[PDB]
Amino acid sequence: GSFTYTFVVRDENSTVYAEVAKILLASGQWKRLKRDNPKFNLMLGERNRLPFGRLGHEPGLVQLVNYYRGADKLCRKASLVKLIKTSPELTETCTWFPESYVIYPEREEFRSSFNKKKENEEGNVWIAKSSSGGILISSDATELLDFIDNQGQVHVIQKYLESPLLLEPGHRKFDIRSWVLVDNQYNIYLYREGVLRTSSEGNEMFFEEFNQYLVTSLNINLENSILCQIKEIIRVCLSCLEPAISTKYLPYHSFQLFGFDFMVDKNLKVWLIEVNGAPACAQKLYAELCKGIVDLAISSVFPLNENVFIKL
Ligand SMILES: Nc1ncnc2c1ncn2[C@@H]1O[C@H](COP(=O)(O)OP(=O)(O)O)[C@@H](O)[C@H]1O
Ligand SMILES: [Mg+2]
Ligand SMILES: [Mg+2]
Ligand SMILES: [Mg+2]
Repeated sequence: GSFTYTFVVRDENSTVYAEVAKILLASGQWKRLKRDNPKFNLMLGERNRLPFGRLGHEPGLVQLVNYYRGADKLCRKASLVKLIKTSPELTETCTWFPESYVIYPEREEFRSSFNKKKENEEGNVWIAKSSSGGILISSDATELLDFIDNQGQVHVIQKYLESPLLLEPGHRKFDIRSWVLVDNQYNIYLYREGVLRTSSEGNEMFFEEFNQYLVTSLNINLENSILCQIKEIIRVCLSCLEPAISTKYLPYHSFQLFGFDFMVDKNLKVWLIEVNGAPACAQKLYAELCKGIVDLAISSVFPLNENVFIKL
């Protein structure tokens, strides 16, 4: 026992891996090195284009990284579509994902699906969204398709939620931000603490005070409706990704923290918005969280001398 693991940091802008590098030395079993020192057990790397090529080569050196190469395939708005449209065991069972299309600055099935709604009298309000980049919430197809060419960024038109479930007082809108960790073995872990971001119609609601509104103002509960469904979309998007990201054969390990973003309507339904690959958190959590990313994700590979997570 009593080993001394190494590690480097190639992303300092990251507040989440800034807090871990702190808890890391917080056990004196670790030691940071130079940004370009190959001799590492762990690498807290950059948000974009991480050099997964120089990993696994050092002999007798096992390396864990905080990103799963290719999980951008779930974090790219665009790619998020291609992925669900492709996936057979999903495209059918997919009722929680706004019909979206990627217009090449497709666009065909767009209008074709736009008319069918204009000709059946019903909501026909969409929203234009950028890949990694501006947005627009229109109803005139052409007033959009002719607006994604002025951007030249390849966007995605998505069904806008006309009937959102609001909050009282203030009668404001909101979205929930989950937090999922996936270690080297591939065990999903949902951090019990989520967070609501709201506006005027903003604050920051927490699962405790939020579950309040869902009963003493409403007729239901936080897990008897929402959590049940969230714990599914998540489980499904990841299980559909497992094949293209499994490091089961590469010469190194990797884990990652994802940030799911959902929306609920008056019908009480839950929809998925986006998934974040390098999501940050809330200042009242950076502590209880970052400790998990080391308890569950890190020390699971590199041992040490010696209720917050759900495994889907
Ligand atoms: N499909 C949608 N329907 C209704 N509202 C949406 C939809 N997608 C996103 N939103 C709203 O947009 C907000 C998020 O904007 P955001 O994604 O943070 O812009 P950006 O991606 O540039 O940071 C959320 O609060 C949510 O209410
Ligand atoms: Mg990887
Ligand atoms: Mg990560
Ligand atoms: Mg192991």
